[PDB]
Amino acid sequence: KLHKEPATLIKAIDGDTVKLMYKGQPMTFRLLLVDTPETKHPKKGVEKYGPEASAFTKKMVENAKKIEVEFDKGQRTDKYGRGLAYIYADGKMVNEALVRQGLAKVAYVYKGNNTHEQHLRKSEAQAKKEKLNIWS
Ligand SMILES: Cc1cn([C@H]2C[C@H](OP(=O)(O)O)[C@@H](COP(=O)(O)O)O2)c(=O)[nH]c1=O
Ligand SMILES: [Ca+2]
Repeated sequence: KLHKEPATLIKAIDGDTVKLMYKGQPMTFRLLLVDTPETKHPKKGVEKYGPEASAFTKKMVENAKKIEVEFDKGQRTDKYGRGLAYIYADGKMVNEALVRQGLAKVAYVYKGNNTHEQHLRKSEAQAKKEKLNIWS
């Protein structure tokens, strides 16, 4: 079983990337198992719902009393040095909130980091059934 560790928000970067102070050092975290539309890469442009996904995450972590990070059992950092985790705001998983709202798709089931994959997939099916945002 995984365990949550406290962290402090530094800054929300976009829908799936946030900077947190973790174990006293600043670190960029990438949300496990999700993909929010891009808003900074010239390759994709400013994809549809990018701005909305960014606003959602930002609102969620900024308004939180408590932020927690939960590493999975596989690799803890990507090739860019970003921590790969499930992030919680007042006990609510940001990763799931995004999928449930149709603001992210379940993606990158990578290097044994899939503990909450089923949980996420269920939320995604529900957002799809409801034709929300990305699925509209
Ligand atoms: C979520 C996640 C993303 N990534 C990588 C894959 C992609 O690399 P490439 O940049 O080579 O495509 C990129 C997707 O993140 P972004 O959605 O921030 O771009 O980060 C991982 O390596 N592991 C992961 O668990
Ligand atoms: Ca993304």
